[PDB]
Amino acid sequence: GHSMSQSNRELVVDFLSYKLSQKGYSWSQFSDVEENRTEAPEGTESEMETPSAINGNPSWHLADSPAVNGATGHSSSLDAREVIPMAAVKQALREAGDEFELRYRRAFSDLTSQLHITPGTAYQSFEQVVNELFRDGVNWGRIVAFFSFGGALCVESVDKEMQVLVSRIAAWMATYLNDHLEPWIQENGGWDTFVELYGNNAAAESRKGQER
Repeated sequence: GHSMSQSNRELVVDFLSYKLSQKGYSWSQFSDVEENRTEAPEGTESEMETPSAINGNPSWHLADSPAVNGATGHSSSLDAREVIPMAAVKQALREAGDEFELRYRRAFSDLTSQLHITPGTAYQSFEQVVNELFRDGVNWGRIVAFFSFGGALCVESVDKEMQVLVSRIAAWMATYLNDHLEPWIQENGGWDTFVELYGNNAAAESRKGQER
């Protein structure tokens, strides 16, 4: 975030436009300008608190090594799950979204037992999808699933030729996320921590996120 960029109002839309850009795009190229908006300013939220204490990514998943290779080149970091661009608002969402995207390809995932594409595509649908993410407020597990519960489904409707779910969900999510979910995530450490704890298990893995 910078001041009026809205990393949350840009992340939610990025996950949707990304899941569709895979092979189901329809609105992401049509116009891509559903009112950028620009509500009142906010605090700042530059990085977090310790910008000088976030270096040395984990091995990959199951850290089980003497910790000694020769860190001195991007070739040692590769393009695997160990990159540090800045915030990873796309890299982290791409990893969690790719796993649910290929799994939701079945068109019969938990999305149908958690939504079933109710006839109330209006606020009735957005109210249900958001209510499930709001059940815990900002759970690092629910936030990740919600992105696919409202963004992976949008891929199915776009293929059926409707634009009523992707346009409602993308317009509703970007509205609710900006409504009062923007500061709530940056304050409760929503996706921001989800990438740190899941992108730094060797550091602590949600073990020292309440001591410093």
